[PDB]
Amino acid sequence: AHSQSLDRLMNPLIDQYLYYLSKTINGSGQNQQTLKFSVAGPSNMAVQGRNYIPGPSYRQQRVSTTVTQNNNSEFAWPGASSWALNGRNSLMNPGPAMASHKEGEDRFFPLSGSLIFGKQGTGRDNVDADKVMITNEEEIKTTNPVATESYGQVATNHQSAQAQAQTGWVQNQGILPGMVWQDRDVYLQGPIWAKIPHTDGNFHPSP
Amino acid sequence: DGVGSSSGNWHCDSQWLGDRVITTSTRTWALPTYNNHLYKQISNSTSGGSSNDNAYFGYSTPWGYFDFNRFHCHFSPRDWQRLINNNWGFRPKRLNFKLFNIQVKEVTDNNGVKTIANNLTSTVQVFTDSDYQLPYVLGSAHEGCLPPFPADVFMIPQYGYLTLNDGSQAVGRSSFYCLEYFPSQMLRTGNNFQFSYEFENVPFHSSYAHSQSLDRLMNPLIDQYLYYLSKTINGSGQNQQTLKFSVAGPSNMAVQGRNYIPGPSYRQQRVSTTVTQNNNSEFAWPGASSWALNGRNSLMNPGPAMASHKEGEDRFFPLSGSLIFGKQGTGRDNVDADKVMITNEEEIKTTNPVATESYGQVATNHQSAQAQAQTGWVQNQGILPGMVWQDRDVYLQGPIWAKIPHTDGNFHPSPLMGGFGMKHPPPQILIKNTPVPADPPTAFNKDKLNSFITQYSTGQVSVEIEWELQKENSKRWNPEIQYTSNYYKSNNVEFAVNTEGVYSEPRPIGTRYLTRNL
Amino acid sequence: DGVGSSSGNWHCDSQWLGDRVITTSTRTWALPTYNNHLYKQISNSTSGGSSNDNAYFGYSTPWGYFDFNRFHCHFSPRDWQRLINNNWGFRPKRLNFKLFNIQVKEVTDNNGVKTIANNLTSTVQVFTDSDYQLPYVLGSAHEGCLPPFPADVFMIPQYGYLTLNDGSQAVGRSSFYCLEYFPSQMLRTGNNFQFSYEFENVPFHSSYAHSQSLDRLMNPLIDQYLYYLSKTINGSGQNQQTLKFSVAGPSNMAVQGRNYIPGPSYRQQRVSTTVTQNNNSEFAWPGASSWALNGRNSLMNPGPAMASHKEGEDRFFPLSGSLIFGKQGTGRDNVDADKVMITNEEEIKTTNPVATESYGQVATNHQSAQAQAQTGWVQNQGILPGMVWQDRDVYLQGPIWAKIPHTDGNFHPSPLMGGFGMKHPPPQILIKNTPVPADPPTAFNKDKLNSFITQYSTGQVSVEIEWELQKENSKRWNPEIQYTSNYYKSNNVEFAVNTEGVYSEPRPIGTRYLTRNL
Repeated sequence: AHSQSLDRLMNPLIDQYLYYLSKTINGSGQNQQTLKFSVAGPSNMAVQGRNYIPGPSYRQQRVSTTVTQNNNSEFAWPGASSWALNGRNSLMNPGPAMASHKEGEDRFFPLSGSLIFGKQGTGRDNVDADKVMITNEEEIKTTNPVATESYGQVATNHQSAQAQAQTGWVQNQGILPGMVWQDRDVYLQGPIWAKIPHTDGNFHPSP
Repeated sequence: DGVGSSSGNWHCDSQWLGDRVITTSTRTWALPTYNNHLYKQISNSTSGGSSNDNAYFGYSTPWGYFDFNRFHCHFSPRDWQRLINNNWGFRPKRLNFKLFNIQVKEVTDNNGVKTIANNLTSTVQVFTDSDYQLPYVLGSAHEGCLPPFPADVFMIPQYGYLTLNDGSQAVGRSSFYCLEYFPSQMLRTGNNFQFSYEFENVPFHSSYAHSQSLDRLMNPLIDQYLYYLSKTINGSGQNQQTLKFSVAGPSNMAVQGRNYIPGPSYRQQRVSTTVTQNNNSEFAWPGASSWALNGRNSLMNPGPAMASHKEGEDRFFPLSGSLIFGKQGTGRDNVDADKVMITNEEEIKTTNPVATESYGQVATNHQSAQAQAQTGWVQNQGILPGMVWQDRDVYLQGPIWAKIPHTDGNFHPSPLMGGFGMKHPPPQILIKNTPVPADPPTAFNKDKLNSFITQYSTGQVSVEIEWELQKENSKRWNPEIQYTSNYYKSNNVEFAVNTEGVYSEPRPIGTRYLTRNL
Repeated sequence: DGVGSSSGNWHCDSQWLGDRVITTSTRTWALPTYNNHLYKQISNSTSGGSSNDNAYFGYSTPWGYFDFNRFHCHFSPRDWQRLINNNWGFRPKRLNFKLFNIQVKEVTDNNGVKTIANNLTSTVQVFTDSDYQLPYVLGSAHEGCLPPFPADVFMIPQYGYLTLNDGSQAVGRSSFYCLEYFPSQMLRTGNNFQFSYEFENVPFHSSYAHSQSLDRLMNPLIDQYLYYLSKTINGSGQNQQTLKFSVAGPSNMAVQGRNYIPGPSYRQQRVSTTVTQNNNSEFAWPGASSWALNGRNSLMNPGPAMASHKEGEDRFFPLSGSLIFGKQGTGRDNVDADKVMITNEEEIKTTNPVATESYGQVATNHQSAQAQAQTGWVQNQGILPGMVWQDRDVYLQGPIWAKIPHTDGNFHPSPLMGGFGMKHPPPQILIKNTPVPADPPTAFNKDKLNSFITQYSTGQVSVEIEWELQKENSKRWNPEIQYTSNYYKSNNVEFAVNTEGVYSEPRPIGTRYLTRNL
């Protein structure tokens, strides 16, 4: 695992010599506008600049092992992230390696984004949640985004005196130069290798 | 050796060979005593920290470190001008570091009067972490660098690191590093320290612009042998439908086919340096592009390198997508826009999309006799095979390198802020002056000694780097753009000292003037 | 050599080879002046001592000594975890000691203000007692050890010894040792001391538990070909007597015959950590197992290594038979049970009898038609040929070795507290800073000079030990138990520094996790 996260790479004692835009509003009231800048420092992290960013994400639906917290409906197939190839919708099982849950919340797991193993003598079909073995990916929380959460947020429009700044959600983010991620973990029950299909190109051909 | 013999000479010169530069520097440093020889478990809960995005947990150490990795440390404004005007690219090769002429001083403060005396037997202990077994602070661009002007004496910054946390609490994977637990070299006055380092192969930083854009790669005289769909409508009126095709040619460019496409984009909010053109509201945090990691929203500072503005409009800049430098004597907080130095990224307009604009446009739906063709906007585009981009530019004030985090995979590990990413960057040099305790009590006591002598040390550092150059081969006819000092008279000289003795850099100096063909 | 050249570098690392470990450590020490350069004949009559069991007589010396023989001195919590999880046994091989970077300071206290100045000509004198001609203090587990955390500065403890006495008076066989009467090495700043030592062959400490107990050594599927007396009674009623025999087998174990028996036992009193389950009275001294020597009752602390409790009952522990450690900042006297760290011996339940229970039961009398068979309890059992036991376990906080007293005979001279018993342990290093007298009077005087300069010294110690390892060969299928840091979040990190800079070890760490077959 990693003993420090990706968004804390920094000396907590020292300031940065780079600024950010702290205040866009002079004060309350009309025609109050100014650009104030501030040194990014230990007091306000998460606004500092940094050389690297977390790995790519393809969002999964969140479903809780606690029964009542889930919705009452069939969202299994309909509400699931898929990828279509030649008119066929292939449900997206284990996709980009992503933290299964955030912080200390283990109640939920990604719909299709986790490995599920059966226990000994487990039935074939309609097995209860206790007889399956659900795998926990949380070791990668440092370098990888959570599977059930948006990668980030982007501005939709140009602001102006008339137009307010509006930002939309990034559900999937393919790559950016400067991204850093980790691969999905290895188990006793999991496969040792795979075959990289013979093709013109592939990116990071780790299964 | 001895007290009365100097440990080393001052060597500040820089020698320009044909393909290679060697820049030596020498400074005077002063090292205080940090944390009273303690490790204090710093966390947000110590002071404030009421926001989860600002939560942190870590340790502060008595040790201190040398950060020389800004460019102004190793280059004078003239050696930088000579560099960027005559050369297409560069990169470091070797590094050599020296500590010498160490002096350790005792301070006694009594009745408010204080006498600084010299301790000849005291030591200072310094080690380089070669195996990268410690949290690497340097690549984060924090203050504490060797001053840009060789006559300044600088304090050595305190070392400290952060580890995992849940809020302010420590998670079981948190690590604690005792720096005393490493082999170090203990130096008295008359001892000197040195080590050498060889940079691993890094691609040349490209200091050039492009003399032609990415969407004009073509012979303007000649047509293409490939067609496009020019006309989907026979004429006005009902049931008028046809597919007409046309040769893509000089008359209608931007519809031609082409082998390559611009680099990826993550949109930034646009904000104008003119005050009234901006909106009246607080959009700074709310309207800013961020990336969330483990429930924390990390605002996205310098992201994919992207043109800051379009065409001849300099009024605006991306909210978080540009580097901002302070001028000399600039305040800490709520600084006006005139005292900050905003950096201009427009040199990459050719290969890169504008930071504040959409990458493009995509069709939303299938058209039909009933359904009209509808297209949505692409705010972010990750990559496509066939994309081409350039990295963010290098400055005098900006960082030289960074450390590529050790991980299963990374794509194009060039630092988003700038410089040369390296798996094994030049190691951290940590320095501490060893504790000398005050008089112990006579009767033995189990407890550790918390009373020490107030003390500090002083010396000189020499840092020489060997750089590899890529010379301009250009066959261009007309003259290049170069970096100049404007001739008009002024009260002061740029990149020169003030009347009070203050050294100030007037403007940030990019690396990209010379041009090459795209 | 000289004042301005360092005597030695700081070397704290530890290198893990296959069969061997080498753990280097380096600390900073401070040595005061003890007893005003005097030998003061300490005895109980100086203060209190109204009980004959507490009677003592001895001498206190100005000298001081290095005690490094706890385990936490030489091992970090990570190097200990790496040790005990991967290895069955270990033992020391070589030892190497160094003193370097010595500094001697003069203190002048006038008008309450005090100035600490450096004496370049002063000496400190240090010798190792190689021939064991001095009373050996180290093996008694007294405080004064090298701190567990490398960043602490520690005081050197005062040396002193005890001799024979009758009450507080001195018996004619009492010995007096003048420490000045030994050859020593005098060191100024610029001198360094070192010596090497080779541990004599000691059996590997066994760091393992047993995967099967002593009373189950058997094939559970198969019968024994040996019989026992199953039935002494024909049936109920008068004159019903017969001898019936039965094959000892899986149906009735604990009646089978077996080749070996558990180790010896000396019973301890049982006391519960739950308050109300203990009796209401003072049983601490009165109800405690002791051993009397020459009219003195010496309470029996850590005696034969014995399982502290039985089965899944942890509520209770033996009165004096367990090691008790204090937590960080624990008071001296009348400390509550939560601040002490009580050690758990249950790993030896297989080969050893429970400390609080009888070894067994024996017949008291001969039965007959008139006399019933009567059996008494065995409280203590010395030895029997065919017994098998194990030694008490090793910890981070516990002593590494001891000195086997020189005597005609000893049985299994492994220290009752723990560690490696040795006839010739690593020698004592005694250190003293030589007296510098104040100005003598002009006229000659017969008397010795009682006026000296207040003075102390400082330096660094390096202690490296070479350890020999016994690797796990286990063919076990299922996974072992290991030592882990529990993952759950907490305000602090275990075995890490506090917010005030205090280093604290949360829990005692035994050596026995891996298992072997009995």
